[PDB]
Amino acid sequence: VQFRGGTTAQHATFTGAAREITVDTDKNTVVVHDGATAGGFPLARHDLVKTAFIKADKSAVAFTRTGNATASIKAGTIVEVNGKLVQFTADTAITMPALTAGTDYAIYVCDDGTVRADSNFSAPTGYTSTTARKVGGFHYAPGSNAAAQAGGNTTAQINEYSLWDIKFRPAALDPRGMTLVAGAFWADIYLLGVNHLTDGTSKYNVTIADGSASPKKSTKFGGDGSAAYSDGAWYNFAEVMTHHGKRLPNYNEFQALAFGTTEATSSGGTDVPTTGVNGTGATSAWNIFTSKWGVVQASGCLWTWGNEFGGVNGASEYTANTGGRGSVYAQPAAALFGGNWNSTSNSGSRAANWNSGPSNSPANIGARGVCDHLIL
Amino acid sequence: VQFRGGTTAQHATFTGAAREITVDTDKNTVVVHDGATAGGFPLARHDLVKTAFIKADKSAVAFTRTGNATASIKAGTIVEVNGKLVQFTADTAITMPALTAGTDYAIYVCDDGTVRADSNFSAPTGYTSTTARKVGGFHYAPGSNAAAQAGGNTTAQINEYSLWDIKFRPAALDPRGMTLVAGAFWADIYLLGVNHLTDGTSKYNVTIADGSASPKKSTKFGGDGSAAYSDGAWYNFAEVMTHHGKRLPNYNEFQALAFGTTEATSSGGTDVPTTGVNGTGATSAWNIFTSKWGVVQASGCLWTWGNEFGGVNGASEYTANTGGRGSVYAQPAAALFGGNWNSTSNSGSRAANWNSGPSNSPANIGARGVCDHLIL
Amino acid sequence: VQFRGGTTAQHATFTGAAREITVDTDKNTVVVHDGATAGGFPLARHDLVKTAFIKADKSAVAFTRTGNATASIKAGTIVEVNGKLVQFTADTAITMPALTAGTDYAIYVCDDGTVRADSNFSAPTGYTSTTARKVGGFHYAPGSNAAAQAGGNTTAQINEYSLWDIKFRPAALDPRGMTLVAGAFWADIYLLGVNHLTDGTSKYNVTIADGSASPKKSTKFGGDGSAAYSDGAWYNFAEVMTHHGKRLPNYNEFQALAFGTTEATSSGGTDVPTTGVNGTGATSAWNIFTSKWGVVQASGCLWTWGNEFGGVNGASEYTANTGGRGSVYAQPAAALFGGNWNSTSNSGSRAANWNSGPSNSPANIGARGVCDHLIL
Ligand SMILES: [Mg+2]
Ligand SMILES: [Mg+2]
Ligand SMILES: [Mg+2]
Ligand SMILES: [Mg+2]
Ligand SMILES: [Mg+2]
Repeated sequence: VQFRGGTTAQHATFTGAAREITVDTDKNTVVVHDGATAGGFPLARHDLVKTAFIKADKSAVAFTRTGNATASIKAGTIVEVNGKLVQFTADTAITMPALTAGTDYAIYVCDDGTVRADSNFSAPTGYTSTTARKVGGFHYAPGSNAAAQAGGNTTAQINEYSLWDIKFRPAALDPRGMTLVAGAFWADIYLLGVNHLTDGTSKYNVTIADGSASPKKSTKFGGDGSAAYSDGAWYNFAEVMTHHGKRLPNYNEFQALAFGTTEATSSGGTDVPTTGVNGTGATSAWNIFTSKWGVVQASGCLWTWGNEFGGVNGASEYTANTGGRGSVYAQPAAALFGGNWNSTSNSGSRAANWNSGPSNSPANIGARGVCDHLIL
Repeated sequence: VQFRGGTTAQHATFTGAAREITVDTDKNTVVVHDGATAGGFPLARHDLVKTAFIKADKSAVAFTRTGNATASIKAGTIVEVNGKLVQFTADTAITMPALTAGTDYAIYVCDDGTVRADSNFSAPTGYTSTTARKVGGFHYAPGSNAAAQAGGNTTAQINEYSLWDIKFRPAALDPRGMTLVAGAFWADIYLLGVNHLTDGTSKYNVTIADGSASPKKSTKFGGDGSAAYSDGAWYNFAEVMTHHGKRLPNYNEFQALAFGTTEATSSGGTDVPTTGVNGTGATSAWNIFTSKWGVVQASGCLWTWGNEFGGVNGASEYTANTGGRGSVYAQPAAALFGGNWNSTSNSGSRAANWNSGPSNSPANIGARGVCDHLIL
Repeated sequence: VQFRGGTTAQHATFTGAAREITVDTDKNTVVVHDGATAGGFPLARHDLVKTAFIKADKSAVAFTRTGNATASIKAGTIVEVNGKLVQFTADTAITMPALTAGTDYAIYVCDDGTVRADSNFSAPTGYTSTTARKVGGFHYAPGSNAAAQAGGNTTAQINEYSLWDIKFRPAALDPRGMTLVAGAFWADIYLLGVNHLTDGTSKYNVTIADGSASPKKSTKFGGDGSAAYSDGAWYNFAEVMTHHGKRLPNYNEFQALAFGTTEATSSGGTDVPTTGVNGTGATSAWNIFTSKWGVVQASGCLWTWGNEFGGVNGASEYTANTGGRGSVYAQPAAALFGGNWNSTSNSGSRAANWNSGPSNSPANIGARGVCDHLIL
């Protein structure tokens, strides 16, 4: 059985009968007629609404944490996947793999109507990237978010604030290892690691970048992937954040992201070499410094450079201290936030030092990334 | 009458005839065939294009102010509402309720084809949230925007710059009580009120938050909804803005949002207790300080804290003045913008004081919120 | 031949037979039935998916530079244009006009399946804005981007980083003359010109705005379109940037956008009057200062004002130096970045001077705009 048809040009001056259906052979679609409107009413092909992802609440993430190891996709969520229309009329549980402390997971809605998480960010086990659509993810932290203002524990669990979807997420290209602070912006859960090109900026249980362990040189700014910076200047850490679509925090962002940490308390000892791990000779465990949003080592471990200048100035003469990229005159300090392991009672969510010019490279300054919250 | 149909798998190898219409029984949609392409051309179900909202000009708001109390939705606006395609081929009047000075209104496109405003932000009177779709809103201000640089008047009217829609709006979750400054970013029409949890940050005829009338403690940072901060430090104002998805202005934003105010002039008297209302003993009326964008009390009434540091530093010694959240070293002032009622000829759209550390909490400093402009 | 049909209310209780197709006469669409679900499964009209623009990779631009004067639209790109569905299953060459050094081009997808560029931003030659849909563009630069840190050449060619599309672009309303820096944010290729209202902020071979040649007064802040500012204070440049949906760069942005320039080198001579052109008496050619991203005269030519305050303060005494818009107390310097033609070895991608208050207006300070990267 074939229906009445013709080109779009033939349809343009065609007022059919009421309830007549024809086929536009140029467009390969149906045109409905009403016996009055010339041209009729063409229907949409599926090609145009592929990649459709609709949520009932566009200003909230698509998933809900229901327990330490469990989560659900929300009701009224519709996801086009592999030509199919997969929807969830009620809250539906997400099928989890084995969960391992300090690991990021992707959530997929598959063409068979199921929803599931996986450590693989191309495709979940038993599927391909065609039959399973990556729609979001979360971080499975090594410890809880702070319930009050005394840090958290060492019980691994899903960080509820780390839940992102493809329309509710970090603006940074890579959303992994980040958490949403008070609904306003995202922060890296972990301090920047040396090997941030392969690991991303925010990873559990890696060597922390600082003035004595400089980060890998950005491949977007002359790095080859092996080379590191010679030191931990503000300039270098800032460059690394730009590489990853992030920036260093300002004071408003830092006090927000670090809230929940144990205030006026430092790690103690002689160093904090590693993210999410007790420091060298430390008197407080890493989890003492977990913020309400699951920011790990949020204060009292290492200063983070900040994206703000002020305080003590350098010399009022040109000083070539930018790694060979010009000189500075009356250069103000770049902000340092949080305090370090040796700061005793000066550390906190509002701890700030404005005595270091951006060229300084001590062992006790690293960096934490932040970025804008993106709704699509 | 029933049509030839099968599963998607049966359709995959099926190359029918030209102008053949079949039914995919898995997708419950029509598949047009051309007698050549295997699989055919599946058509889109309506579920995938619910929440459709299309504007002719995506880089501008969907509505136009046509007078003090009237507005239209723009031609070429298509709006899906409860199954129905509602479109406006010409500029169409919005049905208005009684308009009350200093009130925010929501605009709805209803399934009967009408468009109407209402002070209720769930549903207009005579409709529900299902038969009426909130697509935007505006602020009906207590006075005019400034036509030049001498403030405005006291004739209540729609603020054209306060018009927002669901794809042209403040990035902050709550778009109410904000105005678009020079197309670049949004600013709170009103200074922050004490009771901002219930009122939002920007509300007419409320008590202003300052150093001697601290804002309600953010419920995202340890507040219970009843208690206020112990004082009105920069820290607390910045936190309140973060809560609401906003920030304090920088100097570039402040001069823009305040342009149109009466420069080098202050409210006079002894206080400015209330938004959108004359100050206590004021020698200038409140409307003298309305900006071009309809920012009320934009200068010369109360300083706003700013999101920028510099100027005079605190001691080059660790100072525990952050409300118990660490110490600061060589802490630069946080900018103050605009001047207060007591600032005589120092006030204006570029008035700035950089002698106040963030720990200061005076009766003459409050806050005004800003946030990014969001196009979707 | 007419099909069974009725209103939407009649369709509500109607459960048809499997594979039945009726016509909703209110919606003028087809409803597929399955013999169980009441209401059936309505199909979408084409009206709801007009403006459809879909890319395989939504986190990258839709085009690829394939040579100095050639480019292609990417595989998997689907564009609605004038009723048609135009798709490119493989990388498809863009038809180019004559390309002229220092010119912006728009890319159009047309309703005959062709893709083409044109210097005209309303429609390409041989088409209208109805039969040709503007979906992006690029800058054809007067010389290459920097391959390393010695600037670029003077071979006119497409700047790969200046490629934008309608869903991958500067947040600023006008995306022309900008380039994407490290995937993170957009920068003006050229320093701000005097005639920025008609030219945009970023244009080749125009007079550069600075303290001795003030920019046109913004028409959003009291300008008539002919008058220039009384001087080139920070305030005026910041206002111009706000007008165009941009801002001055912070330190993190400046070091990123200028990377690739010839470091510790200045233009020399007595002046740099013009964008993309050798300075007056210059000892280094303009292209020596082209950055990796194709930012022209990125360092060593004129200082840019920055959107950050610190360093040397003005008097701790109210000073009326804001052009009649209030007074400032302890005003910190506004950052200057890059060095100017007379800065010898002090110039570079991290050159900074914090000794000029915002009220200063010398011949060697101009401005460069930046804005956020927008993905839709
Ligand atoms: Mg270390
Ligand atoms: Mg700043
Ligand atoms: Mg008060
Ligand atoms: Mg000049
Ligand atoms: Mg500063």
